[PDB]
Amino acid sequence: AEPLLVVGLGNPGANYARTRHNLGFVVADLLAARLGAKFKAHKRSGAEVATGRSAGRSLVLAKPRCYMNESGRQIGPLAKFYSVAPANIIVIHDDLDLEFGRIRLKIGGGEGGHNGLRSVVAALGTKDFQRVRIGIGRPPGRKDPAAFVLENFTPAERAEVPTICEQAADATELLIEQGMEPAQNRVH
Repeated sequence: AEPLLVVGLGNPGANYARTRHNLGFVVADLLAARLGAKFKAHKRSGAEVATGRSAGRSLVLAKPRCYMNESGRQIGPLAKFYSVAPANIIVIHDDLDLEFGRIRLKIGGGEGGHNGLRSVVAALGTKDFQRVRIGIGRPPGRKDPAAFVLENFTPAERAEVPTICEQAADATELLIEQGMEPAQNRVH
């Protein structure tokens, strides 16, 4: 299909930039840095975008600018704006169901309790869209991941986040360049 869109999820505000639920943004910024682009306001979607290309291929890096719950209300207009089909949309996000640091790639599947993802699946009218899942761990047997995703990483996890984002950024580039997975080694 063609035009490409990479969306990083997260909440706004400098106070949320470091939280576990903002890995998508961090990886987004990382990719914008890589590829030498800066984010600009997108009045058609309300979100901010960065444009450039990874190895010859046209990209559109975006970050929503609203609360996580409303991700789709901006993403949907964004995919519509650039004539971008779901199969070609790639959303980066923290995943409560994967071991901290473990990066797995897929199209379809569940949202893993991610409110930003439900919004996206709701807005695009499909679950078929590519995801760069980045494990953050999960509160222990029985519940409340919600508050957990709004916490910053522990100092221990903090020493690893930079490396995990570099790998998640590479995984994205690979997806775009070759598809499927084989970047899923075990950062168990």
